[PDB]
Amino acid sequence: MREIVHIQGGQCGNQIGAKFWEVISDEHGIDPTGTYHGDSDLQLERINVYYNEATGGRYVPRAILMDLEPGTMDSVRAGPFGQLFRPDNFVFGQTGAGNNWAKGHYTEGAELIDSVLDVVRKEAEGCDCLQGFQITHSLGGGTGSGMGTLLISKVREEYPDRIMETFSVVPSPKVSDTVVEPYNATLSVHQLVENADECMVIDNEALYDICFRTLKLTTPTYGDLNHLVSAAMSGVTCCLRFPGQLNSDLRKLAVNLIPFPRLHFFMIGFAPLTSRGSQQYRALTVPELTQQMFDAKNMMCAADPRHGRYLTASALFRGRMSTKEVDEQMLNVQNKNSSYFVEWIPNNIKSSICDIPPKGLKMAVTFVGNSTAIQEMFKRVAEQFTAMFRRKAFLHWYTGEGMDEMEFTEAESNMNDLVSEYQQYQDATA
Amino acid sequence: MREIVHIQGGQCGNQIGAKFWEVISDEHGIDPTGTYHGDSDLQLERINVYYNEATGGRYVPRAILMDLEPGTMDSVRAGPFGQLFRPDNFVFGQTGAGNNWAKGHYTEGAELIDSVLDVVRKEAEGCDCLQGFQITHSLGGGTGSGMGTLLISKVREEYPDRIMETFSVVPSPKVSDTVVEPYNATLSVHQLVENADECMVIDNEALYDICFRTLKLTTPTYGDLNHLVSAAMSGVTCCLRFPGQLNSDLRKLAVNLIPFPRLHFFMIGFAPLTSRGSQQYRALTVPELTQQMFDAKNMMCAADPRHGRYLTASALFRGRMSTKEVDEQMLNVQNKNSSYFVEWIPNNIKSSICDIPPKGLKMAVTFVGNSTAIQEMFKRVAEQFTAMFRRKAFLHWYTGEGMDEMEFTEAESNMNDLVSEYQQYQDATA
Amino acid sequence: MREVISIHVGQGGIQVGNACWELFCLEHGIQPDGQMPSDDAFNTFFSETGAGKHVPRAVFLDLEPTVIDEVRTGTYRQLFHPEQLISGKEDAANNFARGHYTIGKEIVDLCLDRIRKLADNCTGLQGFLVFNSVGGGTGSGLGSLLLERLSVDYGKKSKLGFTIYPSPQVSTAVVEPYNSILSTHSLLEHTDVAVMLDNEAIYDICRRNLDIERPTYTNLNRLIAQVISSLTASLRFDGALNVDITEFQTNLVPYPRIHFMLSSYAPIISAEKAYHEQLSVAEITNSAFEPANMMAKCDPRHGKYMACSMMYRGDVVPKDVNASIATIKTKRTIQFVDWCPTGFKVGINYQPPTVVPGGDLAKVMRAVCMISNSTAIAEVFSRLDHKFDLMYAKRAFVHWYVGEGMEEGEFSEAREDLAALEKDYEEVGIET
Amino acid sequence: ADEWNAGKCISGEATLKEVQTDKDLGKTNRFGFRNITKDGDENRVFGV
Amino acid sequence: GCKAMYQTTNNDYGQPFLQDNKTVPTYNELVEAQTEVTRAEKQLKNKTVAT
Ligand SMILES: Nc1nc2c(ncn2[C@@H]2O[C@H](COP(=O)(O)OP(=O)(O)OP(=O)(O)O)[C@@H](O)[C@H]2O)c(=O)[nH]1
Ligand SMILES: Nc1nc2c(ncn2[C@@H]2O[C@H](COP(=O)(O)OP(=O)(O)O)[C@@H](O)[C@H]2O)c(=O)[nH]1
Ligand SMILES: Nc1nc2c(ncn2[C@@H]2O[C@H](COP(=O)(O)OP(=O)(O)O)[C@@H](O)[C@H]2O)c(=O)[nH]1
Ligand SMILES: [Mg+2]
Repeated sequence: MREIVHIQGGQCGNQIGAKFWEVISDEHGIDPTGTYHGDSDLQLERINVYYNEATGGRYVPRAILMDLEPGTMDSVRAGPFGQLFRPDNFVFGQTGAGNNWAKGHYTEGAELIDSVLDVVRKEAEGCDCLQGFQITHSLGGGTGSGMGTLLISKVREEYPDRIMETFSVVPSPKVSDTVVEPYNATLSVHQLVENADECMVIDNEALYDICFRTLKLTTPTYGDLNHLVSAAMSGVTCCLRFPGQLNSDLRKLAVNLIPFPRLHFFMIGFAPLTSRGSQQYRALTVPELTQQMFDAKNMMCAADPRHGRYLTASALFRGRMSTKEVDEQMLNVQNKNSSYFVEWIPNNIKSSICDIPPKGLKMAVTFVGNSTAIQEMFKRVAEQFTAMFRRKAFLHWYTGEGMDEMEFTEAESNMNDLVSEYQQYQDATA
Repeated sequence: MREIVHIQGGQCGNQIGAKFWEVISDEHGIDPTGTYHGDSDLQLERINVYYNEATGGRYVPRAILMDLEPGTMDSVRAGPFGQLFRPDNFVFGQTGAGNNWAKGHYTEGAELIDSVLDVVRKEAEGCDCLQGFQITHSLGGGTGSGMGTLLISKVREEYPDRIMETFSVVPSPKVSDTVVEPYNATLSVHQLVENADECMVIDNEALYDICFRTLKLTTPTYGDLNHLVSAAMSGVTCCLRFPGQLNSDLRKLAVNLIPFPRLHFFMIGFAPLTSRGSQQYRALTVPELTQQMFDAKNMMCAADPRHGRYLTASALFRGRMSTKEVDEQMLNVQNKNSSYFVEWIPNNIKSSICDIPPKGLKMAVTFVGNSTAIQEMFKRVAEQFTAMFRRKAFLHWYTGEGMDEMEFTEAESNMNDLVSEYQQYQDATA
Repeated sequence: MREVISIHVGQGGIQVGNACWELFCLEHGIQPDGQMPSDDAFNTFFSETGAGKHVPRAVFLDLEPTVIDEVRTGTYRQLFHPEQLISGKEDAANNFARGHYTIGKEIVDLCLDRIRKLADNCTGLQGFLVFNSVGGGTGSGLGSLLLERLSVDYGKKSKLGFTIYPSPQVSTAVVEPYNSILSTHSLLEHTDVAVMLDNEAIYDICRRNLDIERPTYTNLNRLIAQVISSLTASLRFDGALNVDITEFQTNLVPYPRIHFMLSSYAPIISAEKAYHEQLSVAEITNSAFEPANMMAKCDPRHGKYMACSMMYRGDVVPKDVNASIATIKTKRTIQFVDWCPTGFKVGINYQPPTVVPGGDLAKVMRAVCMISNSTAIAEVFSRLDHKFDLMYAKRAFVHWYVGEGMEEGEFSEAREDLAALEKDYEEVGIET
Repeated sequence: ADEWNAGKCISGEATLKEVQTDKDLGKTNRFGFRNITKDGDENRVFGV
Repeated sequence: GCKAMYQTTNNDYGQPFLQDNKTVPTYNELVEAQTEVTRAEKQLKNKTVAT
């Protein structure tokens, strides 16, 4: 009933999707063998949203794994919860991308996209009434941003009314990992804005800061960073799988958060997060949930939310709490801090309540906010691109595969167009 | 009552027939020594279709083995299930045809066929009420290609109102094992189209592709290919040998599949087929069975359905299932692929339901399709034929045994006429 | 004293006949072996053997032995007469010419001899009930032949045909529009009453009321059997307003050429959602006129009504029917033809319907079955006419028919008869 | 210088739960529209 | 994994009656016994999970 199909691509996307199915299965009580072993009945009413039933009584997720190199998928199949995935859903190349956007979108991706698009269609027609797609990928690589944006563009043609979700791990200057990040990142934004309906940017810089300072663990790893993304992603669609006071699926979030069609880039956050040695001293109440919710350091992005004005924010409350107290906190924040909220839209905060909290927790909140402060991330990416593009450095590989510098100029202008248009609503007055 | 006799010629035909008899004996519960040890009443309910009862209570197949070389004959005699056949039915020459259609159709075939026609007449007059003939042969080998078609001509001359079936393996371009192959292929087709009521075409390359992609077998062999062909063959007479909701026989299939007298060349396929690794991840349902059925990669032929339009198609379903589901699936696929279906005949799909699934499976499907895309094989064969015939290469072997170039010209003209008239209805519109 | 003979031909007719005889045995308590453990209502369908068992008054006819051998090996072997199960060797195989010119000629002699051996035993014969699916070889081939022979051998005996016409958009065969029209020519002037029983309507009924998303043919056949029992229920059961078979064509047929009608049934509910509604007479009669509840895929709102013969079985009170019928006339969406002021022929019976053990239906105090004649039935003849013209324009599938002994020009008369029938419906429907 | 799958994988294993027919033919497994009556009244006529 | 965590709202609609009709406490004792009720409310969490 209103199912959603999940597609993960690239090295980073597979790692994000590897831990996502670990969290969901534990929430629904599914072992590595796919046999239900839960305790409460509520875990089975809407289990078909994410899982398909197979003959013999085991549940197989509707997940599609795609890459140009078999290195990462051979690692994910041998790990725990790696037997759930249908063996026919693995699609791979044999050449790799090498952080070359043209290779993953024009030369190599163009000849493999036909095979993966077929299995995408097969899962979609299997569902009774499709709700939409959710994609996990990274914008700093070839195979990630190459076929990732290609696949969304193709999917939009055959499903023009279904929704689309993307969780983009975009690069940050402080945590540098590739010398050609600005090139392929600004190219993907050009094509991503035209097709996707919901995009939620994530920076490794923010995840490293929240682990070291908030969670206060000495030696973090990619497993811990992937864990924080999994909890936030599952909290977005939690109300679609469990009963609650106010139901709000992904379509309802898009309507209330998107004032204009080109402004669909959000930044997310999850609460509560506490250290291992200080969880006894805190109190789990709505007032303390919301104060950490609005913390600038709790966001999953390098952008500082106090440098701009919020356009519209969404809060998904999990657990049992009084509805009056939830709204009273929301109204109180908007009044005491009138300088940080856009004024020509009255009551620009959305509240949703669901009855089922995450396993091992009493209360939780997932925060999604469309804020004008996100322009800073596009500003810094633009500076690095134009500085390096002026000397035409590292360019002949992008132009050596049938692509021309004309597309480069168009992409930077369009991303410049987005930044200027995105800012001018911050200065707008009634 | 309404029984059929089986006759096989050539090495490939003999292998196909041996594996078919093994499959039929396993399905009917007949041991290799000819004694009945079945477990269900329906196993013995209609055993008279394929077997004869002799003194002592043992069953012998009504199969007639013909050849010009005793090597494969002795091999199949010493192989497993080689004791079922009556020793008298073995008729063979002592010289061989040497892959020469002229040698197999004029020199030794004319002098040898008297005895095999005598035994065929004996079986046909011995059976209570003949239903038809089915013949397994290949169009590449000289002895099969010639003697089989001469025997088809004689049998049609002597029994006008019965049905004739031929399961023929036509030449493939990529997998070639003979150099004079197009010549005797065209010569066989010219005689076959005139007399054979039905013709079913198989490709070794198509079988290799199926077993390597769908089945994911590392080392396929002729045993596996013959097993696939035998299952697809037994699927046709399943409904004649077992009860069902909508029973259908060979004459029913012929009437519902053949619009025009010379358009009687079909392609077949079998479902379900899954690898051992993905065996437990699949769910057996009518929608997925029809999806695999209409998948072009499941066809036993290299011809691509997307290169033509279907005239008529048939789907024999085995197992207990609802009729409304099958009818709705057929209507849905016909409406979804309306551009791929000829438009001047409404509802060009025939469905039959049988209540006995194959041993080991809860459900199974056999597909017989008459589509305009089959002209490609004749096009390629005629191209090779004319390329070799423009230089008169290898022609002295055929001209030194009674034939002349006018017969070759007539055969080429007839093949071209078949191709043109078969393509006419593809673009014919109402 | 009153008897009817049942003729079953073709797989479609046989596979619904055995379901009907299952229902008839339950109504009279006759065990499947034929004996009765512990007044003569059964006499209309059964005949006493003299000591013990009761045998059905029906003859099974087919050219293929698959279905007949299923009955002979089934648990109903001991019920039917061993030599009343006539079977052939070669199938007709969707070919009308085979069943009417080649193979059906050698079997019709055997069936008429048995029917003669069955009519002399009966003394107050009422008529014939013949079951056949039109869109088939032996169903249309033999069915046409039996109708022709019976009409001259017996004459004035009323013949009722329960035919199953092909569905509008879904079908099993591909050439059935050909042999549907060919049999249409035969049955027009040789059967008194014909009933439309396509499969699409019955599929929708199971999906909405009984909520059966994947029904098999047996569910369809059980529902058909209930209608037949209701129609005959006034013959073998005492009632307040009894109706005889001869009192159908006098009250349902305006003109001799107009005798095609479609049926409806109500209530059709499961045994768990029956607790939540009272099944009053006022609402069961309203569900009968629901266009989605018609047994034929036709929308009655597209045409007028000529007459309606609707029967209640159970504990209905005569005053209740008049109150319900008066509301129908006051309704505007249901309009009758101008030259027929009263159009309701209503009968009341004291025999509530029975239910087979393990069946889908639930047992209730009231049920209504309808046979209605309306002008809206003109659509179905047009849609098959459209399909036939598409294929015949290029003579597809014709070489199979001309080669079996039938003239090529016979298709002209068959097509021209349907056009004549359409001209009658459009002519009668206009006002005066 | 080939496991048990040598064309036998067309019909292999298929434990007893797989082979049994579908999940429901000609019956509704929905709670509200099912056919079974409760224990209290194994047979009662469904009207007024 | 706690079983009490899965209890949800909209189950708060009518559900029996904890206190039966035949053992209604008098008004006098309800006033008198508020000392333990307040005492139980304050330290219930302190002796169960705080230890
Ligand atoms: N309602 C219903 N219709 C059936 C059933 N079985 C077959 N039919 C109808 O019969 C039509 C095809 O004819 P068949 O009954 O299969 O075969 P036949 O009537 O015996 O005629 P032949 O082809 O000569 O065997 C189909 O289009 C169905 O609509 C059934 O069990 N119930
Ligand atoms: N959160 C997270 N990020 C990762 C992981 N692996 C790689 N990344 C990020 O992905 C970026 C490099 O992406 P890349 O591997 O080139 O993407 P690809 O081209 O699709 O393979 C780096 O900046 C990393 O921060 C992971 O396991 N978890
Ligand atoms: N499927 C299948 N094809 C075979 C087999 N043996 C031979 N063939 C095919 O038959 C063709 C040669 O035919 P040939 O044996 O000369 O026919 P013959 O002269 O009548 O015996 C080759 O192209 C093979 O592909 C077999 O066991 N199975
Ligand atoms: Mg039949």
